[PDB]
Amino acid sequence: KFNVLSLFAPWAKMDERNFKDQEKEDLVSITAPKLDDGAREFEVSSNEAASPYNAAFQTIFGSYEPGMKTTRELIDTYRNLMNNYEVDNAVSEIVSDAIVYEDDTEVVALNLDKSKFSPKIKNMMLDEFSDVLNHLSFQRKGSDHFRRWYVDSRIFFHKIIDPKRPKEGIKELRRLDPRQVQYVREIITETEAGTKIVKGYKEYFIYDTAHESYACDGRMYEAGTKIKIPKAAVVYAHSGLVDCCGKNIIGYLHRAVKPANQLKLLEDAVVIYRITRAPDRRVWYVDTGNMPARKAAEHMQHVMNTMKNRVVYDASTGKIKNQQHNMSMTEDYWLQRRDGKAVTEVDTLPGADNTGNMEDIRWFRQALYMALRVPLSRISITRDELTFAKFIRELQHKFEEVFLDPLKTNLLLKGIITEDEWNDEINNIKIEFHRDSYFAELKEAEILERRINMLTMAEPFIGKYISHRTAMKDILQMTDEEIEQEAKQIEEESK
Amino acid sequence: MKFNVLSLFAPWAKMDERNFKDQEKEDLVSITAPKLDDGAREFEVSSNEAASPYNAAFQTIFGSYEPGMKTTRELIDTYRNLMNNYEVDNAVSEIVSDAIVYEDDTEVVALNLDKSKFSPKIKNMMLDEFSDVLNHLSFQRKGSDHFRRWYVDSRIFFHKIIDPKRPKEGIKELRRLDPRQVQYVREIITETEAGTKIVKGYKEYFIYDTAHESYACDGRMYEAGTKIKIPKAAVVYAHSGLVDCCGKNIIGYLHRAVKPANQLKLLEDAVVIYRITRAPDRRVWYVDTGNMPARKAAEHMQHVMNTMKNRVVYDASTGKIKNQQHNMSMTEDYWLQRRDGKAVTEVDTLPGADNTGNMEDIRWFRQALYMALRVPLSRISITRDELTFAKFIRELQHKFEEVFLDPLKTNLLLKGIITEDEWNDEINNIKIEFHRDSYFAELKEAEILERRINMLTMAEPFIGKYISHRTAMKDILQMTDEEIEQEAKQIEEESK
Amino acid sequence: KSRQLKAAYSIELAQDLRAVHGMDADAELSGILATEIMLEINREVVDWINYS
Amino acid sequence: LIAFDICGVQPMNSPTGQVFALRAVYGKDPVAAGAKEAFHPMYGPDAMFSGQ
Amino acid sequence: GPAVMGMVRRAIPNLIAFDICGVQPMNSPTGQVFALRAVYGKDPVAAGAKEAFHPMYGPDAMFSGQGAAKKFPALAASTQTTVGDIYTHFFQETGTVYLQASVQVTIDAGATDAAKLDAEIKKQMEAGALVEIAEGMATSIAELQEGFNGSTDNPWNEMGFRIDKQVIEAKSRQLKAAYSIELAQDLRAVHGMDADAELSGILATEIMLEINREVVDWINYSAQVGKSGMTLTPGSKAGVFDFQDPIDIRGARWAGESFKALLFQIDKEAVEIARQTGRGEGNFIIASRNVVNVLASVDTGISYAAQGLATGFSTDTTKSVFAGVLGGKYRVYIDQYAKQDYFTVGYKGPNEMDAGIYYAPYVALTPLRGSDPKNFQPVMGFKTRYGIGINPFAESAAQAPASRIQSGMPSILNSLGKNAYFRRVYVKGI
Amino acid sequence: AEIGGDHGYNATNIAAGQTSGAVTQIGPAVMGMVRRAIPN
Repeated sequence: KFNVLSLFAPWAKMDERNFKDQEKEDLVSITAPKLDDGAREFEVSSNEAASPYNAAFQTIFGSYEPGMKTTRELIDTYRNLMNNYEVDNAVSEIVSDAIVYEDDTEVVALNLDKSKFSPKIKNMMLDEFSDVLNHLSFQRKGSDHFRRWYVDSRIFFHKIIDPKRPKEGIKELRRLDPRQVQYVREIITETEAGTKIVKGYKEYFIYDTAHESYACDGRMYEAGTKIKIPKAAVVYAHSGLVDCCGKNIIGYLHRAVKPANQLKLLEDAVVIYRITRAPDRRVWYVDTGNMPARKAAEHMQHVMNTMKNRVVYDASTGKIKNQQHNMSMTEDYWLQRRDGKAVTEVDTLPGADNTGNMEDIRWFRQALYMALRVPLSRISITRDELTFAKFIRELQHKFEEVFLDPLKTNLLLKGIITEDEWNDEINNIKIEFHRDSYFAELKEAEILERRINMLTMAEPFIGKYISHRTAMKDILQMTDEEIEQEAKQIEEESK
Repeated sequence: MKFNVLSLFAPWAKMDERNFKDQEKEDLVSITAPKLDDGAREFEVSSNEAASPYNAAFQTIFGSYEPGMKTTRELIDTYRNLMNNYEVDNAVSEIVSDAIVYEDDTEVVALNLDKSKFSPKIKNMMLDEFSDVLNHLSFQRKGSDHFRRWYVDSRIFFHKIIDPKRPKEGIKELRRLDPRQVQYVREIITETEAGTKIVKGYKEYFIYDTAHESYACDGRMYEAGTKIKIPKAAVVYAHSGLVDCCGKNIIGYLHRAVKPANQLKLLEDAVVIYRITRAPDRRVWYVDTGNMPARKAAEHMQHVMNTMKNRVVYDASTGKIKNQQHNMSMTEDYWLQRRDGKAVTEVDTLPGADNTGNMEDIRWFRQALYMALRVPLSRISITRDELTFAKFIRELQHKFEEVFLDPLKTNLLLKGIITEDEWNDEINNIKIEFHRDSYFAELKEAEILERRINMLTMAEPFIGKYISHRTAMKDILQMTDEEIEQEAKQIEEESK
Repeated sequence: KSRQLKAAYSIELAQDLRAVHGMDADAELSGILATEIMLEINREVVDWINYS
Repeated sequence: LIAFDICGVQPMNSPTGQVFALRAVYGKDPVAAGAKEAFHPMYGPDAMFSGQ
Repeated sequence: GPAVMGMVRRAIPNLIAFDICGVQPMNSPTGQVFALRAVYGKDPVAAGAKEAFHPMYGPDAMFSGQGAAKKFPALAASTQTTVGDIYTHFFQETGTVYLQASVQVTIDAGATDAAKLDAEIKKQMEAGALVEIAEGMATSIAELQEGFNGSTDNPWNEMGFRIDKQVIEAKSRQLKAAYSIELAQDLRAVHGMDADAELSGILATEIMLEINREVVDWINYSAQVGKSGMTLTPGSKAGVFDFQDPIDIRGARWAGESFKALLFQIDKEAVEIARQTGRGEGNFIIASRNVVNVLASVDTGISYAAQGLATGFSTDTTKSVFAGVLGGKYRVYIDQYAKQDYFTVGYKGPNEMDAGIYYAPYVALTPLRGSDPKNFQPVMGFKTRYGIGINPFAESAAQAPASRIQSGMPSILNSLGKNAYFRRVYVKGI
Repeated sequence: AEIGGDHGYNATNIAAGQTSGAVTQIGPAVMGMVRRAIPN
């Protein structure tokens, strides 16, 4: 091809190299897609005398595009769930715990405590990492980036390169708009009774242009075409959450969508029951029996436009509009009827009765609240708190790719580091982060108190049953080195 | 190998063929029922098989699929349908979390060769191979997902690979198989005087055969396609030993929760509609318009209908009543005219969404469900349920563990580090250990010690009379004699 | 407006094609028909452009 | 083939669907003999209509 | 439920599978087998070409020898021999024989068919008039072979071989059930039947039974008839073994000694088969249940005499069809559907291509399911395709086929009553 | 219809892969070959 989309020429080269590496792999005799999550794969089967990929093309084209449509419905819903009470806070609390940032604290930070080529590289990597965060304006908006990942289920960015001197002119990322990118995988290979090949898949992505106005959807249209761009150009990450099957990725709030809507529906039902029929209610009847409509209509008016009340509540000021004083001792009604029969009379209707016992609405509200992935302690430390800490850590960990990706990209292009080195280093180059230190300190303190309590009880037996070395490692949970260090420090302090 | 069918897997065919023949050589005979304890479906063949090539295998699959695995596929979909709901998925999360522990600055599931082996060099090779299995699976990051899927669908499967150019060092990354696509079987390759009880190497093969031509869920554009027959050696798998009353139609632990999972879902929705319905007002008008064709009567019906209809809604986006300004009247004045001589025209009201609960059955069922999902009752110190779940989990781990033992021996044996005979004698113990939550482990140990200290304290006044200190250490502190000497020796050192 | 085509083929043949060329060719028939229809449409569009 | 490269799609959700359009016209009569559009590209605007 | 007394149905008979024939699993239709025929006379493919090796024919003892120099006069009806000369004759069986004349006599001038001429020659041989003879070639002749020293017309006899082949094709068979919904529903309500599965069973069963029955019939169809020719007792009834006729039992009476007579003939027939195929003594017999009842009641080992109950070999056709092994030597199967009373014997080797009769499955028991929307009644059925064939050389009489190519499938011309691997015996008088 | 067709049971046509329908054949699989035993 002529690479008409010169926009990504350097990224295309990066994908070509990776694609070639896959072609040179021995990953054959594989019936499986070899995939777990992310980009949507399909049988674009080619490079064989059958050309079935044409059906695959036509399927994507002819059916454009329930994948992204569903994605929009889910995201739009996710936002609409977040818009209500409790969901709003659950998200906020989670986002805050995932990224805690305060005066003079630590940010997500690359911890290179594992073997590297040189300390010089360790510093280069950390400096680049800092710039990745600066590119993301992490210190100001890290929370927003995470929130979108959590809520919309995915985060993604466009990487920007020069392109004149692409390994040098490396620029900051452009956070991409949710619902605008389709991630895909193409099985471009075939063999005896179906492919059992490497299936490199390219794993590229396609950007759907859109220009919604006040539409709040692609009301008239989004913006025509979409551009196929090499995967090297996009940073992305997503939750480990899908529909029953496929690459039908969902957000963290998806699990709660059922009860979220049930609760809202129930709440609206409570309100409607309570407001409806609050006013007085009554229908006047008029006996116009054996009269033409031409006359009956006026005889009806003789009561209807005469016994009609004149009262409405002033909700700006709690007064009855134009009613002074405020209330009579009685409402005087009267009626004359043609005969001794209950035809021309007034029949009142049921009012806004009380029902709940708002226990059902509560049962659902409580189930929902917990369904938001939050502790039941909210509206010292228990198993749930520990669980949430693990949860938050995991969320941060999946999200983390958002830094590792642009990090390797820039480091590899500068080369600084090679691809082989990157692959050997990670493995583990984990990015650690600031956690709520208030609570962390409390945790550590309670653990220590317990350790002290155990030692205190042990005390009478130390010189007969439980030695020091043992007590320190078993009761106070000190390492061997820690034990020697504590002894040495004491010897110094003692002088 | 009568024909080189799917030569792609010839290395696996070689492994299975080898094993099949070795089984035939061995006197694995005089057995009444097929020697199959658990796992994949049974099928019988004639003496000297007379049931090959793979086309015969397809006969087996049809008979084993049409009335068989098709049901299994429904069960797999059911587990997903179960998990898709809340008050379900979280039980799984709790189980997965307990099953695989992830902690900072420590290890993850690891091979621990602390029992006799030929040499440390061999042990080190085994430890490296284990690590590569985890590396292949990115287990240290995705282990939770691998396990979760195993638990939830009651089965995990991974396709193994041999180069094959230089097959000696052939194991590379494992590939998870798509759920529902593959059936496994064990055929009885023998016949005698009505009811063979002799040796068969049972084939141990499997066939993949799905198509997106018929959807379980739309949006899918790839599948197995035709019937592909691959040797057992080619895969790694595990499942729980849970089956139905007959056959080999494997189910999960969560199967037990299907009943109440849906009873709860059903009750939840019933409750919602019970209360939502009739929340608005409700009224039916009856109009005495006779002696007219519908084309005329309709005018009179519209006269009333477009006058008495309170053409408003409740704005649920913003809590307001549409066009209702000012906010609320002190009354709603309605009117009707009658044409007959009797008070027949009227408007009836319907009873409304009142509240009759007593909303307690749903609570009972939810509790029953939560329990059904295999959870402790401590959830919405140390107790029996927690100890029980620690046991449930070590069994889940013990079974799951084959996911590592299998590719471990496979690559060790493939390279030649150890032999097959050695593996069988060595395990026994080639155990893989899972990390345990250090926080809770410390607490458990601390309580045990506290009790031990308290009992020692109580014994104290009688040590020089009735209870030797050696004995107290042995029974109260539960120490071995070597441990007692070690503590005495360390104390002597501390004192100096 | 609509379009439609059929395969109308022998099962026995498919059984043998698998044996002969490694081709079940049912997938092939599906691909052929699909290919032809989308191809026929593509041309249709081009001609409407030419016509208009 | 050239699948849709130079064409629109506007896929259906109903067979035999419908499209609409709106023309801006002048002279206070949406439908009239001799009626003209406010902005047709091949015809200049009537600068005197709003003027002398 | 007025005291339902359960129900009955017929049992399904067993099969002899392919225990006594080739199985040739196929992965394609229409396979092929070829063969090499050692041949001599300077043209491997020719009318009159002679094969170097054959189970029923003697070698040309003077081919590399004196026959290289000179032709020998042939024997023919009415001619007179000359004492001391050597005459040649190719017999219908026993092949090339060179006979020196001890006398000057004529041979059956009234002979017509070769069979009559062969018979008189055999008598002259028995009589000592004609004696088997061979010799090498005088060395003084050999000395100038290939035209040396001005000599002519002295080539050496040459040998070579001809490779040719035969092919097969698979024929098929299919059946449907064409059953109804209402019947199946009633059956569910009577016995708890699925009434599709039972039908599936029936159809698949019938197909398998037919195939196996077909193989047996092909065995009977191609087998040669025994108690004939070289295995014939001249005072016998030609192809049939009796118990009521002393000629077949060497005057026996007293079943303990009489029944053994059949075993004797069986060995003779099994041995002749080896003589016909060149591979080995027959190793399997299939016979009427009455024959087997006799075999199972006689001590088949070598002993003075002995008789008892039929306990030596399973005799039922209700559990199996395989009775057991006769003398530890032949696999005994029961022809559960024998039309009269008899028994076929034959030889099958360890080599799947060494069997005479071959079965070669390609497609089998493919189930089919659907329903006809006009009344929505179900349709179900099954399909099989395989093909069978015969051994090149099964006829054995001919040294080679026409045109270097033939169908490997049986036909009347190809094999009825001709197959070297099997022989028929009719049985009467039990 | 897309009938593969069949052979005429004519050995020539079988060997040559000639059929009556849409698809001709590559040719017959080799099932092996025969040589005769040598007399002892």
